[PDB]
Amino acid sequence: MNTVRSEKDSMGAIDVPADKLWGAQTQRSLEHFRISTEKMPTSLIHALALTKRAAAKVNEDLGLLSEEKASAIRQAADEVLAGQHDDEFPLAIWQTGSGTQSNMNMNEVLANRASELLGGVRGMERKVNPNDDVNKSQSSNDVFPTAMHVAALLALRKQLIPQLKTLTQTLNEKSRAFADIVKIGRTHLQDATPLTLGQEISGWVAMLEHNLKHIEYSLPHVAELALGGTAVGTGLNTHPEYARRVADELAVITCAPFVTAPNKFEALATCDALVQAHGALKGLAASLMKIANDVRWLASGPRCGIGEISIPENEPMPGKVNPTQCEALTMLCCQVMGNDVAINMGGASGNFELNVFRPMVIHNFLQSVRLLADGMESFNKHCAVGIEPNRERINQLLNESLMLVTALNTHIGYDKAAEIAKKAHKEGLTLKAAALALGYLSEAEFDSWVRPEQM
Amino acid sequence: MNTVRSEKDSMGAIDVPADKLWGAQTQRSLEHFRISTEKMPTSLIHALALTKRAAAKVNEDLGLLSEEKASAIRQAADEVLAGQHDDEFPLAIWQTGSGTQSNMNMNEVLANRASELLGGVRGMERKVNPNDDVNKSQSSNDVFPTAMHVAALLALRKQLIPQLKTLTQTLNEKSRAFADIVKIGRTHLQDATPLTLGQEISGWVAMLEHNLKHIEYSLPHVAELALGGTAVGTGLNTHPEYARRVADELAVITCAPFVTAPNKFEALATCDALVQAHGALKGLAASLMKIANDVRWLASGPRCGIGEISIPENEPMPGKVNPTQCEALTMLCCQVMGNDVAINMGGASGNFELNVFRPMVIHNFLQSVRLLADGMESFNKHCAVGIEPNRERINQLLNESLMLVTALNTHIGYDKAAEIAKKAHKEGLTLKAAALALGYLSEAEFDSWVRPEQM
Amino acid sequence: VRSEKDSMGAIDVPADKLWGAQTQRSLEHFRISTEKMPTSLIHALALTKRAAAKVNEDLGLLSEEKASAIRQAADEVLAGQHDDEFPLAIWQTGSGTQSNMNMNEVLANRASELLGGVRGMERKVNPNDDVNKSQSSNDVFPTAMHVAALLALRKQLIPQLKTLTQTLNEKSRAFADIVKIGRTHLQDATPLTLGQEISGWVAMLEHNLKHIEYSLPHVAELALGGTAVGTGLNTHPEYARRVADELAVITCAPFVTAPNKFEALATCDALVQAHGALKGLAASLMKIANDVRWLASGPRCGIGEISIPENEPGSSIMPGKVNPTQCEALTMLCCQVMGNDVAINMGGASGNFELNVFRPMVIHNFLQSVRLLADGMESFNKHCAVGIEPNRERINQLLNESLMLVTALNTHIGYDKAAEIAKKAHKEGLTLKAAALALGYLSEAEFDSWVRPEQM
Amino acid sequence: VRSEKDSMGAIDVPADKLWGAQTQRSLEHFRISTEKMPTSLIHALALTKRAAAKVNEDLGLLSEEKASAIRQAADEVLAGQHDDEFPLAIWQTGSGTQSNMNMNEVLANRASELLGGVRGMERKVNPNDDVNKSQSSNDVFPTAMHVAALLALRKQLIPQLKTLTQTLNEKSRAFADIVKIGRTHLQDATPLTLGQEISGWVAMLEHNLKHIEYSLPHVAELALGGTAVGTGLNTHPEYARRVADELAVITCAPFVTAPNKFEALATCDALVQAHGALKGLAASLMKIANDVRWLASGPRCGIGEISIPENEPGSSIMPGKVNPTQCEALTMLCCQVMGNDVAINMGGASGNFELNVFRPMVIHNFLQSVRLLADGMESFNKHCAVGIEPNRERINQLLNESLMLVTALNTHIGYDKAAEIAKKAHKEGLTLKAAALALGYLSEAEFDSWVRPEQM
Repeated sequence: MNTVRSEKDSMGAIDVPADKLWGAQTQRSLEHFRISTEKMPTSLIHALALTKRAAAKVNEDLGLLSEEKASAIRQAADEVLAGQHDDEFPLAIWQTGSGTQSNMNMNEVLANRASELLGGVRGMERKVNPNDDVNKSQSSNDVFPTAMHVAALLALRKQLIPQLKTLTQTLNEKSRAFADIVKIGRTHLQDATPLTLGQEISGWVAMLEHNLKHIEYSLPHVAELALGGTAVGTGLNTHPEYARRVADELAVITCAPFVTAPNKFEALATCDALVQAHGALKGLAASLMKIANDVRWLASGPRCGIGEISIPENEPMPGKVNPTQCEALTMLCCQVMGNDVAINMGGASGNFELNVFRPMVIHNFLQSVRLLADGMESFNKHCAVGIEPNRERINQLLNESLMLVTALNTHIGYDKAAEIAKKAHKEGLTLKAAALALGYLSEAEFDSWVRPEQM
Repeated sequence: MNTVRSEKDSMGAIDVPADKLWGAQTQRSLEHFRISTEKMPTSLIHALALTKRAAAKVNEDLGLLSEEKASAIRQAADEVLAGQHDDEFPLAIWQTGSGTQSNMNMNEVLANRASELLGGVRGMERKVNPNDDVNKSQSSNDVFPTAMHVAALLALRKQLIPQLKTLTQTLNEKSRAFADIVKIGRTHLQDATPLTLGQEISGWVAMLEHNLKHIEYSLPHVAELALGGTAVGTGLNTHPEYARRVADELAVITCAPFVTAPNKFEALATCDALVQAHGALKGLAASLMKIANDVRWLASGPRCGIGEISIPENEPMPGKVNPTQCEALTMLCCQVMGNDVAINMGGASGNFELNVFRPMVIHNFLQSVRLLADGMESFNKHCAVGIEPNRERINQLLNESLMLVTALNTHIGYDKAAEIAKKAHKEGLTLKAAALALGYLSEAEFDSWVRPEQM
Repeated sequence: VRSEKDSMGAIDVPADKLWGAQTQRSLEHFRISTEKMPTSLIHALALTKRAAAKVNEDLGLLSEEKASAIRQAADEVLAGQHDDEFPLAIWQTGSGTQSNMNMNEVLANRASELLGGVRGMERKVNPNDDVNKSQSSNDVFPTAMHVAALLALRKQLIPQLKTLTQTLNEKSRAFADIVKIGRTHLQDATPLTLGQEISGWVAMLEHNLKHIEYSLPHVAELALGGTAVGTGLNTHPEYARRVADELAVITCAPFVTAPNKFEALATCDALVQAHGALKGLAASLMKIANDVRWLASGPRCGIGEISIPENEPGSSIMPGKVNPTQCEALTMLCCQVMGNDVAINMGGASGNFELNVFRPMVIHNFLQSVRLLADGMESFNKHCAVGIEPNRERINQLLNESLMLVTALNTHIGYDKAAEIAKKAHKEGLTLKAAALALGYLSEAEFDSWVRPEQM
Repeated sequence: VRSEKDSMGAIDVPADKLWGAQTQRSLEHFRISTEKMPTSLIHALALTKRAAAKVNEDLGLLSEEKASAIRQAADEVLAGQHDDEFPLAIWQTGSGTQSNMNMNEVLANRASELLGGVRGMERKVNPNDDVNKSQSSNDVFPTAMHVAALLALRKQLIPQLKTLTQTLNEKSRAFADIVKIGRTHLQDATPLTLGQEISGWVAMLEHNLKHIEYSLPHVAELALGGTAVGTGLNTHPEYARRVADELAVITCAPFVTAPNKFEALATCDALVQAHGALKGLAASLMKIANDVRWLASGPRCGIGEISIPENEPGSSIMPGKVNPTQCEALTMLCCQVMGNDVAINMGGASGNFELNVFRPMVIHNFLQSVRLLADGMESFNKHCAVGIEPNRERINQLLNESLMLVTALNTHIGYDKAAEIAKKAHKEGLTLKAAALALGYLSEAEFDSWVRPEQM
């Protein structure tokens, strides 16, 4: 729409597209921060709306906001949550480090929309004020950190954790099924003593179980909300019960154990909870990286690789099955590792009463949660559930290896066993061929003595 | 549009939305790689089209493609370049590590579109084939790396460099203007010997000039194109003149010094040129980080900070002017540092004949180029061009410092000078007050002897 | 020299040294840089050998004579008697096989002497057959890494963290009544007490402690008993739990046998995770150190709200210039921990099948970070934090110089009017009061009674 | 002990040591970890003092007697006579003030003895007044950093890089005729010669060399002469160029005076950049090392296309198990360089106003990376690369075992038919020929004449 609407702020009047619900400040920012393409994530946008919704409810309970104005704001917020205004937040991540502009973006959209809900119009003659009504008892300084933690905790709890548990269950099932399949071990990439495929996969399982616990230990710190500290953490200009009540309201509507941060100065001056929580994520990224690599190497082939297992072929060189799911997963794992550095740099750069590296920190954090959750979901349904062992290939490899000589020790002694091993290795023979060439035992004895199942 | 079109590939038939120009493979990928929100950058998409356009022209010149089919493909490519099909590439960055799926995405869109251009229809009865016609003489393996370098070089040359030069010119102008303004130096954050504001800004200037040269040194390696190496770099299934001709065509249509890579094995097996080029970028990120910080600290205030300079107030606590432009710039600088780690990890993970961490590498690389270019453009026009010195504040600071005592040495000796310095420091006085209290000189002599302009 | 030998033949080793043929061979094959195994890792490896000897003896696998000799030789390493006996570089075999053999040879040679025997090929104690009994480099090195890591965190890092926290806690309490100007985006903002600001530093350190403590249980899991590939082939069924108990006994740390030996050998997951908590602490310390040095900047042209002890001599003619050296040392080592994290992440992500072979590098970085953080906190504490003092005059001067206090006037005069004097003060370069009085909007008496900074 | 003193008073220093009061005071204030200044940096700092003495003498600022004594003392440091005289930790003042004083005191004390004088407060040469004449820690440390950096890259890193390149170049030439199976996404792909594959490694190293060479000119710029804040206050107008010339003369490296002293003191930009080229080299080496060890995996259940020298002894009963130890050492140090880059980036981005105070940490990481890469290439070269040999039988077995060769049949039989035998071979577990013959689509003679792998 070409038609503009004149809105204004302390700096003056500016044209805003008539069909949009934002105001003067959102428009100024839009024109001042034309940097790249990254905008606020939908999960962050919704957490911002949830925060405003909680503040409105509590402001009402304290008699700071009229029931009508408060219910209108609460209703406009629900529409945002319902995904009806996704097009109303055009601000880039690369804005003011406190996220002030996005806070104002939400204030204006909810003010203009709540006005209409009250039978009013959007624009300078609206019924609900962005600052006085929607931003009542708040500050960008304590609102953005609160929205960051709301989004972070819900994404970990609702997206990440469930997917982690599912993959764990799948691998655990595979572990039990392939428990009797003995295969050759590999240390340093060299042939080593045997182990069952099931024991090897149980390693992947335990890795995932351990990761779940570390992620869980990081949750309580993220559950601490900064809401109530206002500008510098002192809580100047708020009701003494506000902080506690707003945390309770949030916990109630989200069903997540949110609590008000015991120390508001720590809450506003740092992103510590997120720096630490992401530490657990880079840990999971390292574990997934290893699992994905094992999968693609074990499935490499079909003729000139390892080929011990087969994975589902998901897209259309006959046996050439590229491990695409493993490639997407390993790629996003590198991404999480980089995001950690950006997060650490931003987290270590706080100055005095406020850390102003927040949009970047939440941008990286929520991306890692999406990548990990979706990555595990994809890898699980398109690869993990269909992993199958190539029994013929596994057996062939076992029998062609020199690593089984050890079973001859108790029968013919170490020196003769080592001799057979040396002969086979020098002559390019199998242990059985070398053993028979030497005449140290019959084929029947070899077949009876070397049972890889007793490894 | 709910209506589907049945398309098919080696794996079978699949429904594709009737209103879209993609095919069966793009549809399968879409459904298999539902991971996060990152899709191919527009600059990468256009570079892919440019590559296909060059291959078509050359295939024609070699009599491998009919003039009509080749011109149709060339015309469809131009529409992509014109921005008419931005909605035709829905594939995530998190796909097959070779970028095979996006290569196929371009093949199908151009095949279906060129068909229509020839009076034909889109779908299984199209006139132009994705594989046989559009992907003629190519492989995803050598096409994606080529598209990566095309995008990379053009973004550096057309976006990054020009903005760097502009900021440099602005600071250079500011350097000359404030050449006579003496201010107090700061080492370790402590008051130090004086220097002009202009000398201090000249440091920023030289930093930018040096960065320009490093970025320039990285260009020739990025200019090397992999096109012609095909699957493993041997150039199997191509015309002996192909590689050279396709590089010449690209150079001609883009006006960039593109050359065919002397070693195709290095070109396909690694992202080395990009790992190195990004090294120069993380260097510029470090330099910009320092310049931005100096700017915000020097402008901190208005009463309780340093306040030596004033910057343009771009948005609507009277003198409270938040350095938002500096905050956006410092944030994106951390981002570039993280992108470097993700890039290094992907670049070091090649295996044998092909590196399969490409989409992630180009995703991070192009983001850093956008952030740096746009960041400098924004910082320059919304801050750098309006930097002004607070002469009164600067002078006040100079006169209140103990660092000017050194000018008394040649007149009254070191011991008396050091005595005055100690008195002022212990008693919280100014050098002049301490000097007069002691009676070592008159105010007229002090005013004549301590001339900060001769620092 | 002396002549020792192995399967590849003989090689001359300096007679005055206790290491053998394999250590000598490695010394010539891995001549990379100057980094060697740190003492804490050498001790952990010795402790691991000591525990293996006791258990092997208990299981009737080793003779009491040999077992006691091995433990005695091991106690001498812990006592610092053989530091010069471990010359191997960090940059060796990814499994730490070299260092495992270096310990086996040194321990076997010395254990021979202790038994009336001699060092060298005539020795009474066999490095492979005796000292390395029931073990493998694959499960021994990872065990040594966890022992060194858990003990370093418990005995060095945590105590120093607590101490620094107690110190900062005393300071916040002491300065609970000093009101100062707040700063957001580096700009003047609303007031807060110096004590409140310091309490933020305290809360940060307290949170970090619980974070570090959450990483300990995974690091306490030992690989010993997993043997070559994790199966435990060639070990007594009780070996794994017994050696874990023994180690817990002699170190007084809660070590346990890893529930899954495959995960224990194929990865360095516990350290990748534990190090996550450490880089988190590094980010926090960086912020604290920066606040301190910025607040102490000056003496005349900075912020100068606090003073810190001057530890280094200064120029006679330049009194007042006190460089925040401890802050510089701390910020530098913090950048180091961040880099160490990346190196560890890459190694931790690079395991293949049954064994991760990036171990010496991983432990090298991990132990360095613990060392840096522990000593860094101690130094910063004793040489800086304990001596943080406020420059009360400077703090008040800035407080009464800012326009931020105009908010108190709003409750006593219309927003626009209160803002009016603020505009004048700002534009004329006057203070809030001077502007208020000149504008005739109030008297000195009522102004002073309205603008109470101690009431936030 | 001996009693030395400074502005803060006196302090006892061990009599058998040449350092003074400030070094002794720092030794007690900066007790952090175990990292000290590396020899190359100590030498660079001595060289810097040597050059400053000659120039000061030439300008008539220092007496020939004192100037020559200072240079002689400096030559003794280069000769390794005083390594034990520099005990200061890396984790000190961000400007490297301590180490600058450590050198001044050691040099002054020794220069006194050299002049018939004595060490201690009775010395004839003053550390501050003489050895540090016309200088400042602010411009001396950055200069020492560049001297150490440029020389390390030129004398150690580059020669080793070239050598390793020449070796790999010989190998590719030698194996130019050995056809092997290609691998993309880890899957069997079209053929390429072993020599072509190795040529990729060569091209990578050659590109890295030009990249490293592009970073040298910026590192060659010296800060000496900028003095305290970059203005050059208290220096003779020709001092900066003269000392730069002197240094170029004695080191034989192309050092020049930094065009802009403000950029030189306020940043570590040249090293942040130069290190970018180094992490690039680290990424390349990582890939090369991984290819080598994967290609040599086995002996029976891996790829086994090549064999590499067995440098460490092995179990008698386990012949064939040759762990790629040099590859493990190289991959580990590569992860290290990546981490070092992050630490340097953080320090390089943290400068404030006139001086960057994250220097000791930056140079600590930079010199370590050069050290790791240089020694790493040497070790990998002599102990691995020179001995890379192909397992021709294994290579052919895999080649004739893959279905990838069916492409040659297409030109002699319809796509679908050629694909038909491929389907059967794959499904039945047969080879291309066995399937082709069993399907009766051709005879052994014509098959063998059509499938020529040596013709790509």
